[PDB]
Amino acid sequence: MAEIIQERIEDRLPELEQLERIGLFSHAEIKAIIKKASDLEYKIQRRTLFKEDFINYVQYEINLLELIQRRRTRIGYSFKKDEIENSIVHRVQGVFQRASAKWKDDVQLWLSYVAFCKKWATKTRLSKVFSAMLAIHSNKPALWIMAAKWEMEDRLSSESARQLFLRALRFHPECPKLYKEYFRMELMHAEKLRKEKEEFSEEILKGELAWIIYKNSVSIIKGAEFHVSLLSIAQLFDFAKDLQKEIYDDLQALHTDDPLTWDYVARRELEQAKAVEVGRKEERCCAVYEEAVKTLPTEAMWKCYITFCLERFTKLRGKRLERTMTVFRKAHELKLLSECQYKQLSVSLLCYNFLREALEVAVAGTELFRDSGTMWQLKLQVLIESKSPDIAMLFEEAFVHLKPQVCLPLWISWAEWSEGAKSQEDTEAVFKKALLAVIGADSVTLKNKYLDWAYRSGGYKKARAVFKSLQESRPFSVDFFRKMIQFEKEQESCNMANIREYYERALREFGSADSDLWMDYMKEELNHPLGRPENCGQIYWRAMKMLQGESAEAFVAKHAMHQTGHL
Amino acid sequence: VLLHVLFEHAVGYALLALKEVEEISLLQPQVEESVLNLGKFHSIVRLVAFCPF
Amino acid sequence: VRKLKFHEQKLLKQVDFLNWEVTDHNLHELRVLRRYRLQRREDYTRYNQLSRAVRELARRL
Amino acid sequence: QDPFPGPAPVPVEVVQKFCRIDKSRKLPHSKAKTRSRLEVAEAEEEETSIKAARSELLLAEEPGFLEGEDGEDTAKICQADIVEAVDIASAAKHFDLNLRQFGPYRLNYSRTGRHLAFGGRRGHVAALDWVTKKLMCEINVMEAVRDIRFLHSEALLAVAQNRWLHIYDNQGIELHCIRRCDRVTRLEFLPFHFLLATASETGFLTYLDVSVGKIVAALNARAGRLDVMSQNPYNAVIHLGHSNGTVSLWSPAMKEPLAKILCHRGGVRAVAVDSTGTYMATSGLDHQLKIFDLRGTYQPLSTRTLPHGAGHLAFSQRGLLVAGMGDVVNIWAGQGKASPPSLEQPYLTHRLSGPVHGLQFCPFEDVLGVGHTGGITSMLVPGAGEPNFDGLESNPYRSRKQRQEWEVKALLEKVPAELICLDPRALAEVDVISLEQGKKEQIERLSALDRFV
Amino acid sequence: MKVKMLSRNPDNYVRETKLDLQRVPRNYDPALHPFEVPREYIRALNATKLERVFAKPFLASLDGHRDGVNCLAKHPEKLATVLSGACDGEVRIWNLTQRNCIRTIQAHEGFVRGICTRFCGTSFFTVGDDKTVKQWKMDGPGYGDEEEP
RNA sequence: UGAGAAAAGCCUUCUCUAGCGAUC
Repeated sequence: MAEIIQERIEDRLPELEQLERIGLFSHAEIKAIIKKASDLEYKIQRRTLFKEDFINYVQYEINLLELIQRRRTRIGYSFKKDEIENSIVHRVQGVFQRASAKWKDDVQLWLSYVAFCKKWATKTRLSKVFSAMLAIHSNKPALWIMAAKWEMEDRLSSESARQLFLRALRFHPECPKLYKEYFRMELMHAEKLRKEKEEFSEEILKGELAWIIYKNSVSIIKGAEFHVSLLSIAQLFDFAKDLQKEIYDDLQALHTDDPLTWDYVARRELEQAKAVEVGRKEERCCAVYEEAVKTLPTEAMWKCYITFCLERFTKLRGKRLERTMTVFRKAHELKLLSECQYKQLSVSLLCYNFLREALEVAVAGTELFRDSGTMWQLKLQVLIESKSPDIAMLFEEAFVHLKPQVCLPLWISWAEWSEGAKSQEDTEAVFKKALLAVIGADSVTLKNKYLDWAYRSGGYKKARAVFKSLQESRPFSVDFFRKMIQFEKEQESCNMANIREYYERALREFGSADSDLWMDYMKEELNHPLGRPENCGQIYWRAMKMLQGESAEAFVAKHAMHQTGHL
Repeated sequence: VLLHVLFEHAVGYALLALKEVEEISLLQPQVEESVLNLGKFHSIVRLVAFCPF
Repeated sequence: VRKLKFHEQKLLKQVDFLNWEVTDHNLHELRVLRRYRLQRREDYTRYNQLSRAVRELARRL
Repeated sequence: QDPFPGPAPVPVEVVQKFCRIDKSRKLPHSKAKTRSRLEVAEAEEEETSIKAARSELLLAEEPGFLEGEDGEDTAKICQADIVEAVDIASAAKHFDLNLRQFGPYRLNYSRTGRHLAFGGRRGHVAALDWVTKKLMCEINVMEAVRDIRFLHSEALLAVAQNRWLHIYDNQGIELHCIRRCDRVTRLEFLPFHFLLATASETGFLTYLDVSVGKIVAALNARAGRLDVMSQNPYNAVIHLGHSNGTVSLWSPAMKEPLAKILCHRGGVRAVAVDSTGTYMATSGLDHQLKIFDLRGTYQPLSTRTLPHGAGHLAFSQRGLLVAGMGDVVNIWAGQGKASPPSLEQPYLTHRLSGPVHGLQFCPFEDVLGVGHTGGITSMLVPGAGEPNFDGLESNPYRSRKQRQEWEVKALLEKVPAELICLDPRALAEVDVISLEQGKKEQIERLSALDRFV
Repeated sequence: MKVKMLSRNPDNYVRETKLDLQRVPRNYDPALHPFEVPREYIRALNATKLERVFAKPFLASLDGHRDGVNCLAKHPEKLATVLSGACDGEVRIWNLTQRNCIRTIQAHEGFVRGICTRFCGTSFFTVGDDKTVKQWKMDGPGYGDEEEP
């Protein structure tokens, strides 16, 4: 017990008494500080320990330090820093060391310790903290990056940061992030020396020392993206353009047969008269692409060139699009273009009111991939915009081509068109065929649109006949019964017995899980003029038992929310 | 008696440091609690390095 | 009160609140009280002193 | 240039409180070997006192106070007025148990102020926690009861019945019936020695060691009936009042009293001394209340003539004195800072239902317990109790594991009987005469015809 | 009137949780702690009595020599290794932690009169009645080969 | 054996292990 606590409070006494001598803090404030300090001390000396207690202790000491710092400036007293400030700092350092010893696995506590050491502690303590961190957490390159970063930007020691980087590579030989940051670090070292000469060895000032990293890193990491990445940092440094020139030249020669390298050369070339000036640049970039095509005929290279043309189109429009068709036809003939990019060009054409090229893409797509229903939907949207009288032909071709029975958007789309420009009997014929084809969960959306059509094409009587036929096809949704109830409300009759008859069927299917349906049932008995609100006692009693788990809690809160006016 | 011990484990290698120990009477009933009890072991031995596989 | 440790027992030997044989002889006196139900402790003492008086006369004769 | 150069100073007076070195002596030392040791001794004493002076800030509570306004006299302020102006916590501590069927009651608070035990004249025995209103035990011994006391913790209590002395647990089960201690009228317990001192009607003072269970001493006061007794907590000696007017100082080692002090022109009926051991308060048949200086002078510092007689007396831990006269209690208060209580004008008054038969202050609370024929009452006395208590010595708020660990520490420490003397620090002095006896052994090893006459 | 009575906050004096430990305020007032001289004397006397209870100096005994021991030499670098020399002429190396004999060599004929260990600790020097000074190797001989100076 | 024997509910006193704590 309080033996150690009493030791710590008597250790804390002298700086408090000195603070009283300053006049900074009144005697009652000293008493309150002692009380809260004892309360916090009792927390971290128990046999059962928690991290929250250490964090609270550290936060209290930091707040006290800030309060003292603010008050000293107002008073103007700057003496006796060592007696108070340093004493508190050593106590907080002891707390942090104990906490870090207890929980080695928590990096976040380590970073909090590092931040506190940066703000209030001597640099040698921060060096020891970083050493302790890197002793046990050597497997995280980010910690090495932060440790090296502190040496350069704060301590201004380039040589010490080099060893921290070089050791980091031996632990993690394959991490590209370590190589890029090390590459950047040496180029930073060059800038410091160039400004050093201006204020008052030639090979390092040229950036040779960073060039060694470039060759070795490329050897270990044989990747196209990594080599391009090293160039990006190189362009950021204005000095030694030859270094940027050397790496860029190696990009074409060393890295070939890969699409990314050819793409980068193209975009570099990209970088009313000014619009014409833009025009010739686009052609020069395109010419690079075909040169890549003959050298490398792989499929991956094509899409980077269609996507290049697509971006220029969406961003004069006539000249850009004239490029698009020619490269589209050329890619189509060699059949290398894949299904996804056919859609992307097609949708872009539709938005720009261009309805003759979009048909060509749609027709070209179907012959390549007859089975794909998504592009079949894409073709249909083209003819609807075109208003061509070939809609009837399209559906017959698609379903014959589509051997799998499950084509749900096609079935819906046929229902939509048939309502617009076909007799009502055929629309019912389409719906009946659809319900036979789809038997599983996908029939849920089919049945809902069938009932909505019945009320529009027919009246309330027509919806009743449709509802009676489909009331037994068990895959349902609550929208089926909400629609039927809504139609009953709009009718002038509003037979209240039929209102209950629909809700009982809905509650039979989804009563175990749907809290909202039970709530809607209760409000019908209240708000409807024909209702019997004396049934509300039974519905609440019935609602409790069928509802299971979390839904039981939600119904109670919603009703208690309903008793108040908030609804 | 300050010395370093290398402990090899399936998860990785560990390096530990020894501060102090009663060497002569270590294999005795009272002193054997020095290594058996977790709290007393933490007093005399620390983990200075760990490199997992 | 608590079970004394080995080192405590040596220094606190012969310390027992509950059993004081030498001064009041309670343990031996209890067995007489329970075996023959005696309502008051005075009743046993008057018997005890009187028995002693008979014993003294027999020894003197 | 810093306006105040030196470190934080400490008050001289608080430092002098934590000093145990006699600076008064002017002992001569002409040898450097003696000089080095003596300077270290002052250095050790000086350093330890200074740390305690700084530790005064740790103390958190403050003593109570009670002052009238616009010339009001505190004597006429009644308990009903106080209860209304004090918080609900302290208001709950004032209660009046009315048990008139049984005889006048004698009450004893435990050393830890949490528990209270009382005994009735007709034979009612009960012990209870009084902070919470819970009853630990209630038994009715068939015989009459003359006194009751607690023995160290609340577990054991000793009842002075009609014939002999009995020992009971806190739950009412009888343990010991000591027949050596017979017809005892007054009981009092010595805490740090584990000695229980008993005064009997036949004129004998008996000491019992409750730790081992053996009677260490049985002394004949040789003054007739003994009815007046009290102990000095600082001194650990026993005071005995007699009808002659003398108070005798007793110790278990000596077969004769340490001193006899003539205090009254008639018989003495009460004696009480303060915790520090500085003053004694006595009252007698001449209706005089006296305050005696026990630091070597033994002169009556204060004197007052009273209309009625002070049957009982007590001191709190802050120096207040209460006298029980008839059915009325009166409390005298003084600044107490090295000064006796001022008997000029009383501090509080209260009228009981019946004549007073027992007075005692709670150790660490501002309440006074009065036992009388009507029952037991608890007064409210602002400024009587010590605000801050030591956790390792007496915790009102202690768990069972704290208590049973504490008891063994006191048992490992128990003071022998013979060391009791008038000076508690007498063990520090060198026995001067044995030095002389030793030096004796040391020495041991190391005209013309007139000639014819 | 102005009134105040001492009213402790229970949350200051009572622990908050079953996990927490009991809080103990301390007062160093001499009036609360009397008898400072007699109380401390008993603790001192009890301390000497306890020391007499636990006085157990003997630890272990090593056997194996066949003639009286005459020389002893401790090893500078390791606490647990000592060397001994008997009257018959043999020198034995002892492991203090394991309480056994590691090696036994017949260094001399007759008595051995002195043994010393080189400061580095890889060798020791022995002297016997055969008028010879012999240097040996501290490291044990490998496998089963007989030892040579 | 002889506070006779047998069963249910409330307080009091204490005993064991097992984690936990000592890394500043």
